Amino acid sequence: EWMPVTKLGRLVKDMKIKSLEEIYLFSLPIKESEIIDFFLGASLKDEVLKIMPVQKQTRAGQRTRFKAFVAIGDYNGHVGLGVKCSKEVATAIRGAIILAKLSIVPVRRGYWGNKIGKPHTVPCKVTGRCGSVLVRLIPAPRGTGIVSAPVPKKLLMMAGIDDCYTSARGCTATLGNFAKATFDAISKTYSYLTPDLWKETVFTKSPYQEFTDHLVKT
Amino acid sequence: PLAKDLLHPSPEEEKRKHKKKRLVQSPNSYFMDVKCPGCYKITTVFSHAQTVVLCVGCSTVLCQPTGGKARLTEGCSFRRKQ
Amino acid sequence: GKCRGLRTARKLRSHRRDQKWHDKQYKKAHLGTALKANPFGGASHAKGIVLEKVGVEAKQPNSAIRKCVRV
Amino acid sequence: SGALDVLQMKEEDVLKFLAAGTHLGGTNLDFQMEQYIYKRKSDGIYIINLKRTWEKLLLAARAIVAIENPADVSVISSRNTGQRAVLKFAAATGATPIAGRFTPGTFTNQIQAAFREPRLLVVTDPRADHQPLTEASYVNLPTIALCNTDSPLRYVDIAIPCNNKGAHSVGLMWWMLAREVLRMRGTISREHPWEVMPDLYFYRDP
Amino acid sequence: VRMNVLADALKSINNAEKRGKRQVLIRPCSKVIVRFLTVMMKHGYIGEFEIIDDHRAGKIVVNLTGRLNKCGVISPRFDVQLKDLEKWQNNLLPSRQFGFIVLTTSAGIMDHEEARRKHTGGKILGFFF
Amino acid sequence: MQNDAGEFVDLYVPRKCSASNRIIGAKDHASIQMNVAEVDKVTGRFNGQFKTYAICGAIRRMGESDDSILRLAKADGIVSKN
Amino acid sequence: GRVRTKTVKKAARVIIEKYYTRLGNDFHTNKRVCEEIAIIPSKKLRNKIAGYVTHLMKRIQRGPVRGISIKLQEEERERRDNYVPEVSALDQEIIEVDPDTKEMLKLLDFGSLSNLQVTQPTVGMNFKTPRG
Amino acid sequence: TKKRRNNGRAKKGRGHVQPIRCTNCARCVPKDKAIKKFVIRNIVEAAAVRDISEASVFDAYVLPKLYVKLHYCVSCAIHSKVVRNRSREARKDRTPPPRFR
RNA sequence: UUAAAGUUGCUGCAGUUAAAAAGCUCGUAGUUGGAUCU
RNA sequence: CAGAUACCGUCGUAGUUCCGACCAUAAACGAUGCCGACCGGCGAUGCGGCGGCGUUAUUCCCAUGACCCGCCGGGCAGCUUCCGGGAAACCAAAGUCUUUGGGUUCCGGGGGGAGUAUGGUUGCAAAGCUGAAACUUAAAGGAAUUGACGGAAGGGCACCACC
Ligand SMILES: [Zn+2]
Repeated sequence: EWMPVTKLGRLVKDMKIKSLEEIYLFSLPIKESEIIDFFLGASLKDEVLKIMPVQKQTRAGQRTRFKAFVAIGDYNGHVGLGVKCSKEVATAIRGAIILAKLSIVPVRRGYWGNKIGKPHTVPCKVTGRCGSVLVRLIPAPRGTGIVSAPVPKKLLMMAGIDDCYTSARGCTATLGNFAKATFDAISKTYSYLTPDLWKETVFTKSPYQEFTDHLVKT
Repeated sequence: PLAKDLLHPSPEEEKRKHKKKRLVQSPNSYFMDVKCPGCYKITTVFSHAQTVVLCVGCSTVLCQPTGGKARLTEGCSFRRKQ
Repeated sequence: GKCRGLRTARKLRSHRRDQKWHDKQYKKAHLGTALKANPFGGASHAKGIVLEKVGVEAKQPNSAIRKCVRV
Repeated sequence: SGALDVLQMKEEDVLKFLAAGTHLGGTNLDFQMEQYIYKRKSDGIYIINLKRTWEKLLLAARAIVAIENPADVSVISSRNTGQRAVLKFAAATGATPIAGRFTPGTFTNQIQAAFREPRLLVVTDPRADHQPLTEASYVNLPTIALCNTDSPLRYVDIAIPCNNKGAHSVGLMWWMLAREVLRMRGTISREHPWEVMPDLYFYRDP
Repeated sequence: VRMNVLADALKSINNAEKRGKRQVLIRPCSKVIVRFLTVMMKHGYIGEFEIIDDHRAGKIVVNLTGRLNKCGVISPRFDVQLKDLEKWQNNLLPSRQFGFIVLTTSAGIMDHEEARRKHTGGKILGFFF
Repeated sequence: MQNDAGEFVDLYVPRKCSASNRIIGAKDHASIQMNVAEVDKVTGRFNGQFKTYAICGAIRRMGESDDSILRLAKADGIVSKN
Repeated sequence: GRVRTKTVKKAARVIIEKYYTRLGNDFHTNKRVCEEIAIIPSKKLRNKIAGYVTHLMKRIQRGPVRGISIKLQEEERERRDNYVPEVSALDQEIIEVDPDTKEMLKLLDFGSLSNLQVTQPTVGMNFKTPRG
Repeated sequence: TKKRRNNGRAKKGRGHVQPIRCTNCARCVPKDKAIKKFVIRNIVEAAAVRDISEASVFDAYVLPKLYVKLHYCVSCAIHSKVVRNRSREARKDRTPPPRFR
């Protein structure tokens, strides 16, 4: 049974925060995976991307652990990407699913040409890098699909992007760096100032300040 | 840093800078007005002057040149022009 | 850096066609010295007459006898 | 003190500042802190401006007062010149002190025993206790720091230009911050002076 | 030596939006800089600027908003027919929704959206978004 | 952000920094939202209402967070002029 | 050699911290109370806890110790910390300012302060350490 | 890859530095690459400092000293244990050792 | 043979250590050239 | 020394030195083309200029020197830093780069064959410049990690080590 150990967990468990977007708006870190299970939960879906054996030399042979790269997310929503390394592959997969739940970001989705209906693509051209792998996303017309390699395609489909042109330079064969670069490119959708986000920000209370009187009862 | 005022520098901030690196180039020199004590004349001399400036009447020296600023001789007083 | 003027196309077009020659895929198909060295002469197949059956040995980490034919 | 004559510096407080020596900075200057300086005299010692100092206390006291829960401010000193001054500031105000050694992971490691989550950090010497400063930048903590002239302003948010080397000048600054937090709150106000002497906040050398 | 005064006066104001400043100095100013800066200002990217007149060649102090992502120059000023503007604004701009290409037509230094209305080609000067 | 129908297509609208107009990201944990109380005008006690400032983490890592909160308080009229 | 492991020292520290009134200096009456307080598997550990306690009780008379915390010292430090003098050390009738400090006070319109006694400034500009 | 930043040398902004020998090996190492050492010791070893003073026909006779400057090479300094290998982070600390006792 | 090949690169590559900056300087052609005129 | 046609020691021609010709190459290195703009701090240093307490000498005064405290300009460098880059080591340039365009020269295209063969040219020669292909290979290689090894150091231990 969940017993929350942070102020944010005590607020989420007691129904005091009504969405994940409040926790995103006030930029707060998430330290418990059951917050993501509380909000998204039954709509989240994960895929293990790679199980990678790594080997430390000792004087008695080689010591072997297994890293697992787990992508996760809600189609139309959010995406995570976690890497855990352990002595057992099931333990690595479970720790990687926890780590992929905790690194869940929101993706901003825009339109290619005319603004009719719901968003479908990236808002602008965003890039993302991880150690000599660049990934660039380009906005695409309604219905072209993700035009990309198979490994960023899982992350872009889990994000809820329906169509996108892509390009990758670098040693994309190292799958962890290629996963960790398209995740970086779809993180920069919500930190790019387009001219509709030029309105002056109207501030509201932090969750820690709004519920400072319920948080002393516990 | 990160919010200075470049339109309006302070008057000590203007005088610190190089004469070409100010907001508008101002020269660092002037024209003095040297009075030789042994005579009664008035001879306008540049401050950073080169080779020597002799009086027309007494035909003696006023300022021998130096590296930057021409040094006056002894007894020669000066009142700066405006 | 690269030249970047607006009247620099002769420097650009002729730097490339000298730099194209250091491409071994380019050179082996444009120099002509490796198509007079090819036994076919740029055909997909060819015919011949078997001289003898020499069988030649496999390379290092794996052992067998590859049976060949001297044509 | 936004041109309010109720909050202006009185004649007695400057006598306290000059008797403790808060106006005397170090022998160096950070480039962030040149705004708070008056001039450098002979023998190198920079003279800290005091109309600038009194406005940074009253900015910081507004920051502390604007927190509802009085025990969400976390008040920290690692040098022993501010370890009595912090337990007595947190006694009269209501804050939570960490005097002594700040073990790392106090704000990040949620499994730990000494885990707490403040809403505002007050430290005493950003050269010395940098480890609560860099650990604040993982958990979104605004930060007051009682800052000297040669003490760098990375991750601090409103750094009071005081002299944090002398033992009297630290205790007086904590006394002024406690006084202004209590006065700007609902407690005993600006007419009669505070009966808690500032010598309570000083450091006792054996 | 200083070939291209508009190049050094845009990477002066590019490098200071990175560093977070609120004002740039850009010496020297030509009048192609003041026309380019007025196009960025009219689309809300820059804000008000002041032309300091020494007798040599002016300097400009530009007040910056925090709204400019990138400011760029194209070198050389290639000629752009109006039937070839789509390739240019697909190679240089981040989306179909924002960002402008500045080109110098015979009707004046303008955007690409203005140059489409007045039906004019020109030479590409640069871009901003 | 809006379609032709005027409806809002956004998960949320992020807050920008009060100093530099940079978007404060979702996982930018070095960022600040700081409340500064307003005092009563004649007695100097806590009014109830406050001013809010947000500082992005890159400015705060630069060390320019002290002189940003200060000159944002000087424009809101909390710090007295000079 | 004779070093006490973490078991002896941890047990001795808790049994000092909880039962300081019964412990004294005699190892023998320390052993007779350490076998009535605690449940130790027997003697060769019981006499090692009671010996570090007998070495640790002599260490408390000479001052505090950096581990345990006992409430005969931590009331005396409390009454030592709530100590105010009669007239404060900031009530000086003649306080010394520089020439330039008085100029800052005149900027702050505190030139009418009467207690300030401006000192003669230092004649030499000699403050840097002799490098080399 | 570059192990030192000054290339194990003190040449910063000239072309050629003159070559001098080594004292032990006699190896032509350049002047800002030789390990240098200045010794100030007494000319008679300190065991015989009493017996030089009893046989002194002069009163309070001062003791002259040896002043030689030693330019060891790089190879034979580490052999002679006058200079050593340090850590990757102690390599950047060019302060002299605490000789003052 | 074309794409994949941003492994010929105008768009659009590289040149400290992976292949690579001429020992240094002068210099004609080429290439490129500061403000300023309703 | 098993063997030394080497290390080590003793002699010792050309050379090492001076001048007239040639040679034009080096780990000729910062292994980093030149010109230009913008971009963090700090303390020193060399040269020149400007301002300033107060100490020495030219007997006291001026001027100069020697210091002391700053400021400006250009230099060889250094420390530092979440400026940003980079595969990293690291670099305030190796930054301002998929948000890619300031001007311009040289030059690289997997490893070998090979800087070889041939041809031309320069030179008294030695050699220098210019410079292939046939064939042959699935890797050669860069940074960094963890062991292992060292006739590398510092320390520590053992009568299955010594004394
Ligand atoms: Zn040697």
